[PDB]
Amino acid sequence: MLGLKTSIIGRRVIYFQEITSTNEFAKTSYLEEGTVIVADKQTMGHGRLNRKWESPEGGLWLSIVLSPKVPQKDLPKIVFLGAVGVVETLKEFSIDGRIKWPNDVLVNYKKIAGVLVEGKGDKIVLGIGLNVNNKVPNGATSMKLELGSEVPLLSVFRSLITNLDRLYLNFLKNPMDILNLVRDNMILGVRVKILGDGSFEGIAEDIDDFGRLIIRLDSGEVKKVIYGDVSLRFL
Amino acid sequence: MLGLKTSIIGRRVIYFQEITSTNEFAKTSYLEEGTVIVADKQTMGHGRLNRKWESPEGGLWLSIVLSPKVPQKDLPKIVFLGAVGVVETLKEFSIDGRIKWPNDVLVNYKKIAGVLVEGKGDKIVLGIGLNVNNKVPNGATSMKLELGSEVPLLSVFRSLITNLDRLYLNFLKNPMDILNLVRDNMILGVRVKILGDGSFEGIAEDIDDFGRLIIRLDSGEVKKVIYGDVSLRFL
Ligand SMILES: O=C(O)CCCC[C@@H]1SC[C@@H]2NC(=O)N[C@@H]21
Ligand SMILES: O=C(O)CCCC[C@@H]1SC[C@@H]2NC(=O)N[C@@H]21
Repeated sequence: MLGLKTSIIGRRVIYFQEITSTNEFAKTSYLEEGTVIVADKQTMGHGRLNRKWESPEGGLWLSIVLSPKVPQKDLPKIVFLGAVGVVETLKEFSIDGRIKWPNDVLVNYKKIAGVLVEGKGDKIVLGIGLNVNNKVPNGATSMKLELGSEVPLLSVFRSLITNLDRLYLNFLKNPMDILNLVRDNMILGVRVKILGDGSFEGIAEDIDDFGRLIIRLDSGEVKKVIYGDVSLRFL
Repeated sequence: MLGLKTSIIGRRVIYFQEITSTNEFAKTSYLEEGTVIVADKQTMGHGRLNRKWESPEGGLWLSIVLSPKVPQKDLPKIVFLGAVGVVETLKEFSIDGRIKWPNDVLVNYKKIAGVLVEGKGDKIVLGIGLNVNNKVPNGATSMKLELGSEVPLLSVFRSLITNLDRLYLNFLKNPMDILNLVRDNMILGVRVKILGDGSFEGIAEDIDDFGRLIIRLDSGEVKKVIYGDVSLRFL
């Protein structure tokens, strides 16, 4: 009934009134590339850094099965596909979404969406949680709160899937193109604190050709942060 | 993100841009009760009389997985649940559909929908094909042709799933109720011909408690037509 016109992402869509986690279902089940798993609510939503993700009714909670298997080097860029897709959709609704390296989208420094990519071999699961009309925790915001009015959840879904399909098809061809899009939509030029094995502060200058965050410490030392067990905090 | 509020039918929905047959997929895949399989188009759609069923873009092509298992002979009643559900949905859109025993819905004697039930395995698959905005064969009709305007396919889907869930939940408790609903919406009191071996003609009087079509031949003989391979023609 949906009439999706995408090439890969959205070939099939599995909808649930309720699910434990779309990412877990997608990782576990035998699914074709491009299949989207979406649920009205998640009872056990998962975030990055082993944090839980509140997923009440009203938000967009989905996961997409991908099997890019490009050069091992240009693979860790899948997270950016999700973040950029969300930013483009937000702009379509006139909301100023900006990317917080490596996987968050903020509006006025408040979290409106998060991306969780999980991969085991050939299969890559791209999870995206976007606050639309749902209530949110402190430190977060939603499309409804930003616009001051309810937004048709299905319209957001259609827009996002369309953007993601386009970004993904181009990523298979030109893997580095996404980096330019991230750079143009990422919060940079401000001081940040990097939390990992210890911590350090500096100016988030840009992302390099591998998607690493480039930080300039006050001493002038340049650090390159790799996506992984590391978090970013704005000062 | 569809936000369905049904109890059983529609707890999960699997959408396909293209599929061979929603009934075939439902039969050969492990799916929980209430799962709805829907596709924009079918490349190998089929009907009751082991015939082909045109399933172009624009129509509503779906299958529902059921596992009622009421006393075992309220089986032909499942087909009736599908037919009545369609009739109720059509009424919501200002269209008067009537049932042609045992699985077709006609509008002014032109076919607008067909129901195909298959109990293969121990699961029962309820398939429904409804002409909405798609081109239709000569002699048939569609919601678009009846209303003179395009009808939002998802609105039809939501309406039908809602009606079917209600009808099914009641069927599980009061299996006999569907019979009077069928009788009140079925084409009766007209002459028909039963094709095939031992063909005969008569007046279609009503359906009995087993869902059999009761025919009064001109001789006064009363025959009971069982639901299955049977082919009926209006005279
Ligand atoms: O910002 C983060 O830390 C990532 C959050 C990712 C949330 C989404 S909701 C859809 C998918 N299913 C999950 O359990 N998590 C992701
Ligand atoms: O009128 C008939 O003889 C029954 C037609 C049933 C058509 C539907 S379309 C959804 C489902 N998938 C199929 O292949 N057939 C049924």
